[PDB]
Amino acid sequence: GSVVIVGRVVLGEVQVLSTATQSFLGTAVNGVMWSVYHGAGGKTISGPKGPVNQMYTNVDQDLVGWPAPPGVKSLTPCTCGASDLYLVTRHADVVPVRRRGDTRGALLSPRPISTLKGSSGGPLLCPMGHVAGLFRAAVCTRGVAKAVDFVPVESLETT
Ligand SMILES: CC(C)(C)[C@@H]1NC(=O)O[C@@H]2CCC[C@H]2OC/C=C/C(F)(F)c2nc3ccccc3nc2O[C@@H]2C[C@@H](C(=O)N[C@]3(C(=O)NS(=O)(=O)C4(C)CC4)C[C@H]3C(F)F)N(C2)C1=O
Ligand SMILES: [Zn+2]
Repeated sequence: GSVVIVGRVVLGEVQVLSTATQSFLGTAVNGVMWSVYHGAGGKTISGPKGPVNQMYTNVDQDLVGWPAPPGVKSLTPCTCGASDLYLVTRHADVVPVRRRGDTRGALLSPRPISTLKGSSGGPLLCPMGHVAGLFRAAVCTRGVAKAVDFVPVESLETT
């Protein structure tokens, strides 16, 4: 009934989040751990200090957020306007992406969908290591990922 922190990806650190049936990622920005609604639902984030309710919940945008747990450092938002980005997966893979719009990025080389599965909520990073977006969905054809869809970092604000 809650989301648990089961691991992390060391870049800053991306959180590996899991429910009873699904595992995905969480990215802390502006004091908030952001993730995807299709993974966490409206569930709380659990831990030794007790469950903590989501402070942001947007079903339409597939975006949820909790107050950053103690110790979860926030990543710096990208302000350099880069279009050459890097998707960080739950396996610590860093996949180059060319931004082609406000929420879309093309992959330089198609990757099987199985290799991106479970990395929703992970960050897209600019060449400076700053978070430009948050992995939400993949453009899939013949089971091969050719592009990604992400929540822009600008939408990851407190209010
Ligand atoms: C074909 C496909 C790849 C399955 C699918 N593509 C797709 O739909 O592309 C279209 C065209 C371009 C953008 C997108 O427009 C529709 C928007 C979908 C959405 F994302 F906004 C979304 N909003 C929701 C809001 C509320 C409740 C449920 C929602 N469900 C959604 O979408 C669903 C979920 C999302 C997903 O699987 N994301 C990833 C992932 O890893 N998840 S996960 O960790 O393993 C896991 C399931 C444990 C949590 C990162 C991609 C990985 F697999 F590469 N989906 C389906 C897809 O990506
Ligand atoms: Zn940047």
